[PDB]
Amino acid sequence: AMGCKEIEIVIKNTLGPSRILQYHCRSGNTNVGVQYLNFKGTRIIKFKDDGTERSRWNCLFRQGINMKFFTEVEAYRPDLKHPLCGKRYELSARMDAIYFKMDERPPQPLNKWRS
Repeated sequence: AMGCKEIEIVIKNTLGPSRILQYHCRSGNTNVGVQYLNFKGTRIIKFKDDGTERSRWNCLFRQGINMKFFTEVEAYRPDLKHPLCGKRYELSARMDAIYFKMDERPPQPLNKWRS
């Protein structure tokens, strides 16, 4: 990993009708915002290898209300030991839980939203 790729993190969201969660994903000397979405598919937030071990990026799921629809997902792992570039982190806020895997195949439930 020398040239590498801007790593884009997928915040997936899908319980079904009226799934809405507002993910605040910012860290690592870089700002994005705090957006909600409807149950559609993917919501992709993108960064480059600047938000490394410095403070990486974390997406926190909340809603315009009390904490209610809440959870706390790590968009990126601050491990420079493992190669990124061709890597993608998918956390999905789905019917069951919040998923957490940087894979090529479907991820695993490792976080959980609320409501």
